[PDB]
Amino acid sequence: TTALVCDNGSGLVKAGFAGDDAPRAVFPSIVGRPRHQGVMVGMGQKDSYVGDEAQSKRGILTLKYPIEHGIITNWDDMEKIWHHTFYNELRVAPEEHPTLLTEAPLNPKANREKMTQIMFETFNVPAMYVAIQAVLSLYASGRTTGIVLDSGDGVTHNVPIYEGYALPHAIMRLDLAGRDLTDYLMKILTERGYSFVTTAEREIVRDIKEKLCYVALDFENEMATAASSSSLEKSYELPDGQVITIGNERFRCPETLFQPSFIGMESAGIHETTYNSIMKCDIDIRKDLYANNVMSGGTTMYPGIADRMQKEITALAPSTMKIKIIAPPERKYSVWIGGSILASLSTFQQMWITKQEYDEAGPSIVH
Amino acid sequence: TTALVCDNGSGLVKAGFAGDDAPRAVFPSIVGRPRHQGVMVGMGQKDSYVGDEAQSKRGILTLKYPIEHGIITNWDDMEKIWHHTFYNELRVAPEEHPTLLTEAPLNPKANREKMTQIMFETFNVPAMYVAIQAVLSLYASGRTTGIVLDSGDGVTHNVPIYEGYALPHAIMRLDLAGRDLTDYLMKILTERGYSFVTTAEREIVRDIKEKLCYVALDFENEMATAASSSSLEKSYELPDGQVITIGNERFRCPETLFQPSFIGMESAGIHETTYNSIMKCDIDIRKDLYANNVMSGGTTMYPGIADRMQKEITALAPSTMKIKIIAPPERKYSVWIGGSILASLSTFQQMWITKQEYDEAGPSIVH
Ligand SMILES: Nc1ncnc2c1ncn2[C@@H]1O[C@H](COP(=O)(O)OP(=O)(O)O)[C@@H](O)[C@H]1O
Ligand SMILES: Nc1ncnc2c1ncn2[C@@H]1O[C@H](COP(=O)(O)OP(=O)(O)O)[C@@H](O)[C@H]1O
Ligand SMILES: [Mg+2]
Ligand SMILES: [Mg+2]
Repeated sequence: TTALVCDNGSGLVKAGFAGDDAPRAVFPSIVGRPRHQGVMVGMGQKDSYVGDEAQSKRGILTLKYPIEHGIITNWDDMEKIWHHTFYNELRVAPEEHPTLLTEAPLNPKANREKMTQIMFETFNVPAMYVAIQAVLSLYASGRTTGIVLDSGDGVTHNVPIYEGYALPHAIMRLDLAGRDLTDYLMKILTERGYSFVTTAEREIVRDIKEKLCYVALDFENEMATAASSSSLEKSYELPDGQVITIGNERFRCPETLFQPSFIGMESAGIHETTYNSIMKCDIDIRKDLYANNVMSGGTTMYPGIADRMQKEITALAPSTMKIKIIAPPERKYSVWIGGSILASLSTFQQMWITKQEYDEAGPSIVH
Repeated sequence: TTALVCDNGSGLVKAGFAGDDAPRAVFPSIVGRPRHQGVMVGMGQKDSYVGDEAQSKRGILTLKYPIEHGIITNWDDMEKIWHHTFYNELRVAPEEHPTLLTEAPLNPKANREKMTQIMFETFNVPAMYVAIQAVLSLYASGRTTGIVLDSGDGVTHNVPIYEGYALPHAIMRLDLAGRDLTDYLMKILTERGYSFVTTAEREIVRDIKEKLCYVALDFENEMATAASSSSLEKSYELPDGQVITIGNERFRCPETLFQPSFIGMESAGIHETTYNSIMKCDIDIRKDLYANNVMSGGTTMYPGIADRMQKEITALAPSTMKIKIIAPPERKYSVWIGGSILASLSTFQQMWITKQEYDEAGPSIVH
């Protein structure tokens, strides 16, 4: 039989059967209602378009992201996410395969029960396991020690794990990135005349957040060469034909990740949450959290990541401490390659959630 | 029995049975009373002459177009238009056929109501639907996206539709074309000494507006070769036997369509109403409003369009944006071939206004 690794990604939900190297389906999670008068006869339309189709029919719909600060807004849209994914993307019956689901490292209750229960009664899954996204990135990297940085649009997390136990008193949740980085980029993109106010227009901002934005080596010195008239500015092209040229704001927006003063929020940067979680761990283990710092999520692919984070930590940490930050190719699919490695392993398969146990004990013993 | 497609044109009402060729009866809406005393007695002639006998017996009558600025002058003449077409052209019973009527995109309330209500109570049709004249040209052209140009004597319109929704905030109505081009032609025909002024006499001007006039490619450069002593004159023959030679004024009159300062009205050319409506639409859709510009109506049958319109848009439009214009053969009957395609389709017959529903709720829910 076949098993399915399905990641409830922040962006960028990822789905694909076990092995060999990639998700079969990746999509930007948006659901979109029709916001204008439909005058055509027929009409040949869907009641609501999900992604990909909601990313090829922008501006005639009203985009609704179904996950907001790590909570899924309603299961009415969520069941349609699931159904769409299984039937017209993966092309599989849920009863066919035991599944693998992902969750958040720090989340409220009740969100793992309600998921497990609704998916068991609605889609009639035969067995299930639900993993937090951070744990899976250890399997992908081949590590069993380290602080895990799982960063997606828009909840990041900072989890310390040591061979092979979790440190409860050192776990930090930042709501700092990344949809708020999108929202900030749109707010400092107003300075260059072309505005992108609406929900639909925000997706275009995300494409300029991917490609053109970059993290610097040091803020003060990038501000210095920005003052120079020699152009380091980059020209983006807009679907109507227009060319938008951004320069200084290009490195100002991502710098927010190490300087939350741009949002003005009271929370501290990835720099300091790394230090403050390490300096709340036991003395012996602090040695091996340094050099096993493991990054993940699509948002960590910027040029100055990890060597900004490195240079800043090496300055605050004691003299001659060995610090190297683990940055593998294609981090956006790291989590999925984790799940892929995990569910194939012998043998405590007999620690999963299964229909027979669910029949007697329901959605209890899930945390 | 079989549905009847009758389009309440701007000009130029068109009427014809369900498909597939062209309307059975077309006439330019004129009613005309006899303006001189009767002396032969009896006398075998009507109280007011309808077409086509009112276009042969010109000069003994006072011609009155009943559709003025898109408003119908009174239902006394309108009911007579209807009665004359159904009885004395088509030879059809209104009680027998579900009918299909058209109206304008932006026009005053309650002129679609009062029309629908009078046609149900006077002619006792069994079912009816009222379509805006522009939407039907999409079905005829075989597309479902684009800005629709329905241009007739005396009201043109600019409606943007995107697969298959309509933008309420982007609809532009010009009262500029075509009867004011007729009036301008009549004022510059005085320039060659022919004093043409009367209501009847205006019709002959309309025929010279069709055949002899031509749209240029660049005004200043068409004026340049006009400035050479060599002829630009074309010779028209007039019913009394006279030969009229127009040349210079020949390209001056149609140019009014892109140069409305010739009339002196504050409104801007089809060029600029296209651009200003497209750049009032949301960013993503703007790409496909370009290159799916769809022309229609008899007044667009000048050979110098669409490449005047093309060259003008290409001058204002951003670089690298493709511009193509959808312009079929026989554009005057585009709308009618639309109506034929529409009313023949299943299953939207149960979205028509039917006699039972009209009896139940009167002239409500028409829009
Ligand atoms: N090259 C890139 N540079 C910066 N951000 C990127 C890049 N590619 C993708 N992203 C970001 O990755 C985000 C998706 O995060 P995701 O990987 O889904 O997080 P997670 O798996 O933890 O939920 C997107 O919202 C997008 O902005
Ligand atoms: N070859 C032509 N060149 C220019 N004008 C034309 C030509 N053929 C017809 N027309 C014009 O078309 C007008 C009718 O427009 P029409 O298409 O009937 O308006 P509508 O679309 O709103 O019903 C007439 O008044 C006539 O002057
Ligand atoms: Mg994550
Ligand atoms: Mg028309």
